[PDB]
Amino acid sequence: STRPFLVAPSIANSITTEAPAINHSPELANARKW
Amino acid sequence: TDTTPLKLSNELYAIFKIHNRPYLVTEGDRVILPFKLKQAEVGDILNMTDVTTLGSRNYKLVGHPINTSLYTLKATVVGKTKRAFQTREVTKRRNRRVRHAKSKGDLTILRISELSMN
Amino acid sequence: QFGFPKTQVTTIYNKTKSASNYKGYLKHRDAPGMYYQPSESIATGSVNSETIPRSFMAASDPRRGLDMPVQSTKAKQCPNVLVGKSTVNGKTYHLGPQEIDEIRKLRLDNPQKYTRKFLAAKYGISPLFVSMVSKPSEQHVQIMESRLQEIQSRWKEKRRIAREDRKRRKLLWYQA
Amino acid sequence: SQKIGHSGLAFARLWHHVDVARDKRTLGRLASAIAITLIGRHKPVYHPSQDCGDYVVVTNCQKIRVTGKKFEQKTYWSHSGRPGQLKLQTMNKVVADKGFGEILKKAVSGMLPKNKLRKQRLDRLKVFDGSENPYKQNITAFAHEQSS
Amino acid sequence: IWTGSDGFWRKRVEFKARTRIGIISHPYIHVRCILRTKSVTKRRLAYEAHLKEQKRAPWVQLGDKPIRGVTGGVYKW
Amino acid sequence: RSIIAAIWAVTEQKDSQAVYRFIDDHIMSRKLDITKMFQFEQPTRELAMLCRREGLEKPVSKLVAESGRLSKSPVFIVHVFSGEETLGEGYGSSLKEAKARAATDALMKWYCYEPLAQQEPVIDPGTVVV
Amino acid sequence: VVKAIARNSIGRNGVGAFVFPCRKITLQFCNWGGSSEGMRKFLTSKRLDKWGQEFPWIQFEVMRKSGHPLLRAEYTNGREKVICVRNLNIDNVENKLKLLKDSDGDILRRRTKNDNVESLNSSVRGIWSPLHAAKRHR
RNA sequence: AGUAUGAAAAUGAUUAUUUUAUAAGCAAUCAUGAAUAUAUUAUAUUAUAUUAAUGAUGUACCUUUUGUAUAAUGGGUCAGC
RNA sequence: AUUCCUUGGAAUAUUAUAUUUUAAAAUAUAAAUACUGAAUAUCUAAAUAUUAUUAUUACUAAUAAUAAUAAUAUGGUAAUAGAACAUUUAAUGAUAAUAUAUAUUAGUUAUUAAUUAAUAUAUGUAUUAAUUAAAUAGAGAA
Ligand SMILES: [Mg+2]
Ligand SMILES: [Mg+2]
Ligand SMILES: [Mg+2]
Ligand SMILES: [Mg+2]
Ligand SMILES: [Mg+2]
Ligand SMILES: [Mg+2]
Ligand SMILES: [Mg+2]
Ligand SMILES: [Mg+2]
Ligand SMILES: [Mg+2]
Ligand SMILES: [Mg+2]
Ligand SMILES: [Mg+2]
Ligand SMILES: [Mg+2]
Ligand SMILES: [Mg+2]
Repeated sequence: STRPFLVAPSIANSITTEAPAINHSPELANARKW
Repeated sequence: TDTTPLKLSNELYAIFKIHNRPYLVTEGDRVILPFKLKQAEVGDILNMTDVTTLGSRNYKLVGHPINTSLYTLKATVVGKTKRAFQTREVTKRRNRRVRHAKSKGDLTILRISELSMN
Repeated sequence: QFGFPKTQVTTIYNKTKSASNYKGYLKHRDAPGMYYQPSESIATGSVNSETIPRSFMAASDPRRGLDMPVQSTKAKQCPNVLVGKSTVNGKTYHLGPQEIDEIRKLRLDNPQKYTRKFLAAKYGISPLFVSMVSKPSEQHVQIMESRLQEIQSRWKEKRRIAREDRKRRKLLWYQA
Repeated sequence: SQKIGHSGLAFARLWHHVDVARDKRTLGRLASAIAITLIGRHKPVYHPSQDCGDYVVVTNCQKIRVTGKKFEQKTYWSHSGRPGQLKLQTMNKVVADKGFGEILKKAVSGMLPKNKLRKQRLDRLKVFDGSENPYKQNITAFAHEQSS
Repeated sequence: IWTGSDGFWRKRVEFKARTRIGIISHPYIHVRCILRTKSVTKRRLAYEAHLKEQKRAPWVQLGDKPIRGVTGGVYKW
Repeated sequence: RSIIAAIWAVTEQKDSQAVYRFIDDHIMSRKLDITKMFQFEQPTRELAMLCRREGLEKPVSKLVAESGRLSKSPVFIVHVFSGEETLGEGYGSSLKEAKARAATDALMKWYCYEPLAQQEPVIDPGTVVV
Repeated sequence: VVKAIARNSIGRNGVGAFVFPCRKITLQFCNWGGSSEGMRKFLTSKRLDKWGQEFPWIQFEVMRKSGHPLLRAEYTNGREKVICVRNLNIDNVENKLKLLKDSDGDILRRRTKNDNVESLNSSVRGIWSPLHAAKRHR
């Protein structure tokens, strides 16, 4: 019951990384607010 | 030079050069040469004695005038007509006189009748 | 086989940055002789002899022995796409005549209770096969048709047009 | 003759992927490379009267390489119409605000031809500071590449 | 339905302060209309529209968009 | 037609093939792309039938390359394999479409086969029927 | 199932036989009218006969009409060139005639840079594909 | 300021075809898709015509000046003289 | 590509390809002429003028008309020189409503012009073709 899917080697082998804190993020803005 | 896979194919193209101008054709095409031929008249046939490249989908013979022995590529002359008339207007920037430069260059039309391996 | 040198369609200029420029190609010239230039292209609409598979050539044609409908891809790796369950696990002819008759009878009787899917589930067999076997009560069919019509009517303008376009596309995609 | 045939695949927009973690080109160079892809100059069917460029997904943009002291010292500018409202922001500041992706995008924009198509081409480029993204599925991938 | 200018508009001088002179003109027009029928003409145009729609080629995703430009007498592929 | 007939009449004995040659020069010289003549109902089934008829493993469509899934215009490349021999490449904006195209291609290949003059006149087993 | 969608064959003038494009030429002149003097001379001078001898697949009509002198020529495709040879002399008229004969009937038209070949044959090699390229992009 | 006639232009309204609501500059030229119209040889994978997708190129014209896109002269447009 | 000797050759190296052998090793081939870049030059045709050679056509034939071959020349304000066309009038002047004149559209001829076809309006019909003579003879510039 599988579907015909492929995947690029460039995207498979890409090590996981977290995106850092953007100041124009809502979350960050919340912190800033008074 | 083993020329069997060109022999065996059904579709075949050639890159013949008239006066060094390369034209890439198959059989049944109409080549519009941008000049008037004096050697050939209408209805005459030209055997191309300069063919840079013959090619199938996957193989291609090449060479500076490759032997006339190997192929037969012959075009028939259909038309000698001119390309449309134009008057490009020549003038400077504070001078009232204009020089009308007329242009109606001439064309020779061929039809690639035969294109085969020999 | 042939032991020809193989080449890309070369440009004297940088391919990455200037592939569309004809002049470069013209400028390039290669040493006289034969060459192998694999077509940088799919063979979908084509009818070229160097495109036809060996299995579809007659057992006599010299092109069979030659090597230019290349098997570049390998079937082991490629995932099955939009395939029926009978292909993955071979077809079965287990179902007898009596059973078939029974199925037909059921279909005739109550289509909404004994729908194709249900039948398939019951007899370990394809819905398509069931359909082939047995016609449902014509009343049911009529009802279905009516429903379909109603649905169509319920469409907006844009949707109808879209549908039409889709249909056209479908039609086109069997031309090749 | 050559132009005749089924040309649908040629003008198909491929999605390309560049992992900036695994690419050692410095910012500007990378941007330049991307620009070509966006324009569609890489393909032999390109004609300047046509947007035929591919999609580029950049991921791990946080690990982009910038040389010298440019991170601190390189200043991006923005002016409203109003005199005295010149904003000058250092690259680092910009990164903190929006991200490395923005930086990359700016470069790409600068690279690109300045005409109608520009904006579309720019928008084709999708950038992400970290690894994760929503386009993972649609990057071009062959069946023979599936050994990994 | 439309407006034409009718014939002979009479220009009058309109004296303003200091020695200044305007020229007032009194315009006269005519309205002409053409009334057709919803039964025939409108129906016909609707039909035409429908035909046009039918003709319209579909938007294909990988449509065979012609390779615009001259070839050059040389294969790029 | 009459002209042709006349020609035949005059050259029935001295050069029998002359008429035919003339026809070839005039009537058979005209371009017709045979690829543009076809239109298939559901080609996959037909292809399968053909395979069955011949000595071929059942045809299976398989994904060769894929790009731009989750987009307005994707590209899927599917080949129709018979064991190992690829029987028809097919591109498409959808998977289904691609599959269909592959089948059509295969059918075209089967039909429009053009053998050489050096071959011994090939005679087909008619058309596939399903 | 296979269904046939109709089509027709396209004529390629020169591939099998070659039909000569020009079919009729009508030398039109006037007895009275100085503009038609050269034409008259041409008609007189056995040149016409010579031309006929040369090119028997094309027929020469010779009309008498009150206006300026003409060389209306009729071609296979259907189109008709017409050259008014007002006030020309014999040689110029002959040249005009030659020009008429040489041309195929087709209409004049601006060509772009390097638009040489005109085929109705599908490319021998395929149209390039990004997925079937020898070199992948990056 | 004769009488007939008047598809001469400028100018107004309207209808059709087409292009146009993310786009910036003598409004054209060249390239180049697409849409529409006509065509009694479109046999078509046709030809012309119309049309501001899109791309490139492109400082109105005259006068007078060492020199003008000039923010120097002159012209509201057309018809007649 | 790098090195040596005197545009060249050689060696070395690199890249690419092919073949053999066990992703390597051996053999052969090719590439090394960087490329873009003008309305420059050449080639490829066309026009005009001159110089020098021709060929065809027709009774200053040592000419004219047309066509070749080789060469040289063909930006241009003020200005000089040469050649044409449109318009109108006078001299000579067939012809004809299937004709003509004017207009619109699409063709044609190296095209400010004329001609062809279709269409619309006149008009029992050209100061018509052509050669002369002349001009209130050509307008985005006051
Ligand atoms: Mg000046
Ligand atoms: Mg000027
Ligand atoms: Mg470049
Ligand atoms: Mg009135
Ligand atoms: Mg007052
Ligand atoms: Mg007023
Ligand atoms: Mg200036
Ligand atoms: Mg003023
Ligand atoms: Mg020059
Ligand atoms: Mg001069
Ligand atoms: Mg005057
Ligand atoms: Mg005026
Ligand atoms: Mg003027």
